[PDB]
Amino acid sequence: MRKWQCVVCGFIYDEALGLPEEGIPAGTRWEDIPADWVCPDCGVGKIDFEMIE
Amino acid sequence: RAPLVIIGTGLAGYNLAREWRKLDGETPLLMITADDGRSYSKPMLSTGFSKNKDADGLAMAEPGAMAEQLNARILTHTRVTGIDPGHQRIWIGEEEVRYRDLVLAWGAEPIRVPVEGDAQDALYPINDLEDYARFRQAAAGKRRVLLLGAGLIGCEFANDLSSGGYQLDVVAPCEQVMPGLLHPAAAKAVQAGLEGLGVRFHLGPVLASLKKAGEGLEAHLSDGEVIPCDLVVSAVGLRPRTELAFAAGLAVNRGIVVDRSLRTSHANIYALGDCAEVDGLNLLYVMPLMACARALAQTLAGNPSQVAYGPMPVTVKTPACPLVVSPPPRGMDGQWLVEGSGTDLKVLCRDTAGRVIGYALTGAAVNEKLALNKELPGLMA
Ligand SMILES: Cc1cc2nc3c(=O)[nH]c(=O)nc-3n(C[C@H](O)[C@H](O)[C@H](O)COP(=O)(O)OP(=O)(O)OC[C@H]3O[C@@H](n4cnc5c(N)ncnc54)[C@H](O)[C@@H]3O)c2cc1C
Ligand SMILES: [Fe+3]
Repeated sequence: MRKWQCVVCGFIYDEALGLPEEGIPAGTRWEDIPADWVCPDCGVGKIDFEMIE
Repeated sequence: RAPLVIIGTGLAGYNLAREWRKLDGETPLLMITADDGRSYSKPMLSTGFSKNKDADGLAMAEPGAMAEQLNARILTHTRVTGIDPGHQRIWIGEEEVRYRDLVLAWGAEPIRVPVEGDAQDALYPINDLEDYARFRQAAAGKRRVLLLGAGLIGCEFANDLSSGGYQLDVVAPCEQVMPGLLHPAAAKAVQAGLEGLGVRFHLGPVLASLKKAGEGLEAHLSDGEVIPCDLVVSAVGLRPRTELAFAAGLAVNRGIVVDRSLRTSHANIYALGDCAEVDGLNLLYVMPLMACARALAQTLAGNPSQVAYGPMPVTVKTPACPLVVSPPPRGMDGQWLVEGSGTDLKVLCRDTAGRVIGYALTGAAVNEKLALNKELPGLMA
């Protein structure tokens, strides 16, 4: 499990938790999140996220 | 031969360029900016201290590197001084540039406030990375900052500057923090959070004068308070940059008037981001700007596309009191009711039918963002 942070607003996606209301299950890896998915807080693409821990 | 010309290397200009380059990799692209042209996310300016970043730490890429990624020529420290819509060109002093289509992504300008005294010019706006660098330069080794303004931007800086070790005095003539955006009760909780960090508020007065006194400055407020400080941040607010568009005969209102396709009143000129008023909606945030870049890219590449804003809640970056606010869309009325207690407040706006159309959430109550978002109406119907 890894944490990915939006380089634009600081939104943290946590692989351990997922985003079940998006809806993305707990334990979903960053690569297995749909390509079209955007940051819920600022709306940038997956390209603007970086793995922090 | 004829380039797409984008004025701006903010998030609007760079995201448009990127979204467009997925669609057209042949047409020449020219980007023009008055700043150093470095890629960086403006939202992060208000978190620099808590992340122990300086200005250079916030830069993600040099303009030369962006120029390679986007197959573009990028002119940095270059001020566009006019638009000539009748001849499809723009001015840079006494040099000109022809365009195929022009994109105005040149943002918003800080709101000035009148100040007297022999130090009346020592006010530091923070509206880009170079501003942030000039503020950090002036703040090194200092203790006290006076901050003018009490909106979202002023509140974020006051929070970060306090975490960074500075003692803040916030001055604003408005009656609450984040007026217009925020229900009084939730504003009160946010203000309390910031005070808990040591921020001192002066709501009602203005800065009358600023004078050099001993080791630094003395700020004389309009109510007669004298506040010793080392420097002053001017974060009163922002208004879209319209001067050059209006002089060129483009329709302006609050910002540059564009339709849902982002086209101005003139053929071959578009506008997006902080400078643009999209179908009556000038929204100085990233979410609508991203929707606009995606749609305008399509149009520029020959696939006429429109934006249609869904709900776009605002996430305010005040760690001392977490806040998410979604004001009701324009043309909609409802009653406000304050649920929760203390710092964990849930203020809901409901129409006559009982449906949640707007909200403000503080403290713990921000967790229920996602459930409330599903009920929300769009900013565009
Ligand atoms: C402290 C702070 C925190 C923020 N936090 C958030 C947040 O958390 N979430 C969110 O959604 N929004 C946030 N915002 C708002 C968000 O940052 C802006 O909406 C967004 O960055 C605007 O991007 P832009 O490209 O349209 O404008 P800008 O970033 O201002 O870019 C304008 C560009 O045009 C160039 N330019 C201007 N005039 C000329 C000229 N005449 N000639 C040549 N070039 C010119 C400038 O150099 C610049 O490159 C925040 C804003 C501030 C200041
Ligand atoms: Fe984000």
